[PDB]
Amino acid sequence: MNTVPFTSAPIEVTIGIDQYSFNVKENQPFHGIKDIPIGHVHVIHFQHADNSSMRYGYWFDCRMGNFYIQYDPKDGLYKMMEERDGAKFENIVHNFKERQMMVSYPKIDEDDTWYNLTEFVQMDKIRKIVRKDENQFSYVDSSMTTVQENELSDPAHSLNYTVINFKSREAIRPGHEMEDFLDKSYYLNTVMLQGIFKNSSNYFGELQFAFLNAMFFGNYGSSLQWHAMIELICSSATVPKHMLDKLDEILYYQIKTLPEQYSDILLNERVWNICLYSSFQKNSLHNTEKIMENKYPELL
Amino acid sequence: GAMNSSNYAELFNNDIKLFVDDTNVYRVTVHKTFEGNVATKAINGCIFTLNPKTGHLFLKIIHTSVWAGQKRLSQLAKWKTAEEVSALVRSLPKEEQPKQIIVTRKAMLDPLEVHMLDFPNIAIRPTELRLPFSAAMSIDKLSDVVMKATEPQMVLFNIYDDWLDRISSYTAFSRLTLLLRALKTNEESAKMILLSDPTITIKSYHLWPSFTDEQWITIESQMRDLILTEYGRKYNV
Repeated sequence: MNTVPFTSAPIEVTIGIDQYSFNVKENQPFHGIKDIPIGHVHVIHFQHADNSSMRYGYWFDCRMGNFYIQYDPKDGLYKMMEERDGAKFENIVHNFKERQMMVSYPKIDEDDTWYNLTEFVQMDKIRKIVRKDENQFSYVDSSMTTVQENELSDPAHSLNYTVINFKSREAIRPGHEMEDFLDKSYYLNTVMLQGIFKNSSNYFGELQFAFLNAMFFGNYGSSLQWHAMIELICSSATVPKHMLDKLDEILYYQIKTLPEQYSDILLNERVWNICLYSSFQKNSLHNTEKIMENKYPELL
Repeated sequence: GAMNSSNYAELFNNDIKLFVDDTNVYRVTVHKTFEGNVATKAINGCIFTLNPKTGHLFLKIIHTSVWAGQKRLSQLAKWKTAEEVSALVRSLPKEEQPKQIIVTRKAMLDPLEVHMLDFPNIAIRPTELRLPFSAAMSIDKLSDVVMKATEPQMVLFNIYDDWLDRISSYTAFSRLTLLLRALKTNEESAKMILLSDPTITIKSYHLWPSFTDEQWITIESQMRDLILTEYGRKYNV
């Protein structure tokens, strides 16, 4: 089990670690988070008490280095940083642990929620969507725009999600206009899966990452990507059995985890009604349809 | 975006544009079968593609053979309309290609947009105007060429005959829409009004009678009165 120590907490902030969150008061003797499960990506995220504007955070994997948080009073945020000196790091953590100034990643043993939300999400793929090659960890926030959002303004601070556009030459083969528009199977199976993602694992990884950025940061562009990647599958008449079965499980845990009070802004009525009731796959998402109907029957 | 009453004059400016109407593409007669079920028999159709400035009408006849062994024909009809409009634009020289295509029904937007991906600089627009282009098949010579077709065929007309020699395209368009609105409301009455005086004829190379300026004013008045009469019937007002 791994640790993200904090230098200090000089400003009152709500700290997220994955699906958990703790309020820390201005100058509270908080020195970090211990017992973080090895084997998954994690996100550590922040909402300042005095300006709830810009939720922001860091995607990281503790197998890839020793990471700590330090408040920068110039840029006014909690920053992730890598400690290259292994012995210094182990010694900082040991001191804070012995003084019990660290909160415990509060994982329930039966609870597979985080695994289920990050099953296909890999740090290497995150670092290609969020480009900042000098760091092993990835910054995301509320206001960052997607490559696609910018096409329709600072390129280095963009989310480089795969562009999906149902009315693009990429989506539509010459002479198969009606076929490809009403049945997106060629765009999903040849262009996206075989062409760009290489396999359904990379496709689900991006879909899951897009959801988590939508949920944790209210990132609007990430919400658009998650819906697009769902709609591309649901709008395809030909999808491998294993992908449909996996998709039902993925969306199930996403809907289960979503804050109940956020379904108004995070869920797109048109996409969900279309995916569950009208599409080719309207009968292939049993688990997802049962939770959506019991938890968000207003949306439908 | 959407074409309406406010931006009406734009139809007659010097930017090439076409109206597309798909209402006569897929046409059927509904009938009873021997077992007492209902069946449709398709008849020849047409795409109505009109330059409102010049009067140039590209009448693409849709032969019943294009439906043979196809399913969901009302859906296919929108895609076949978009395919044919796309083929017409590609067949025109660059300086003849439209800068805008206005569809008279919103269900045409996606099919036309997906067929015109190759022309990202051609704007595909809906309209809020209720245009009477459905009534094109009430023009005897257009109806005749559609029904006699034995294969797919493009026929070129000028729907304004020689009117632009004497009037503007604004006035020519207003005359055309009033004639078509009348034909659509009361075909029998409208056609009676247009042939009432047997001395006025339709030239072999024309669609409408050869009315003098004064006879057009009379005809236009009769068409307006026909439209109010019919209106004070549908609604009893």
